[PDB]
Amino acid sequence: STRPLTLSHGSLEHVLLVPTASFFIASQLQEQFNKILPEPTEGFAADDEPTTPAELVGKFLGYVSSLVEPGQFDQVLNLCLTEFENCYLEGNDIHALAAKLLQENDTTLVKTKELIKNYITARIMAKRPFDKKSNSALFRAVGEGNAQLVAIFGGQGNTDDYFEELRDLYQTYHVLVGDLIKFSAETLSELIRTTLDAEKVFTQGL
Repeated sequence: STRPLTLSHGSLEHVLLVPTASFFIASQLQEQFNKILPEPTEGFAADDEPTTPAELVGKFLGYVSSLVEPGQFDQVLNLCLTEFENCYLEGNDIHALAAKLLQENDTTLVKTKELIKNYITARIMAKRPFDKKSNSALFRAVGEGNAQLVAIFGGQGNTDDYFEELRDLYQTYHVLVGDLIKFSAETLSELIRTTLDAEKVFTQGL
């Protein structure tokens, strides 16, 4: 027993087979989701505006995840996340789907990043961590000895605006690297405090 709940923004649409038990919750969530969503434009150029059904389902996932606290919307979050995985991931990873959207479809980089953020955020709010060993081709090749992997870490001079990379990491992968970023800032502040004259070097703090 399921029912089709249609969530859409202009021409793009996607229908969810929600169980009748929580369809009412899902429907009020759809209502509020559209109450927050901006109006369709011609071509989907505005920011915070989906361009593909994948992007819209991702944004719905992000909104529902923002509502769930680590529980009433947890089941609907799990259901729509499962629908997204079944339909758009094709048993592939979120970044593969993102690259496909960027290349084939008329998707921009910020829309790709926020779609990825919404998917991962939904995964961690739905009690669905990435604790399963990924079957990525490169690492399967490494495991069977076909490929050899060397990590190289960059340094200075690569870019004049390295901080936007840290920023985009903190936004796109907030729930993932949030502990790392908070820890790094904590020990950096502690080192500044315990260093003799570090504050002089850090005029605007750290």
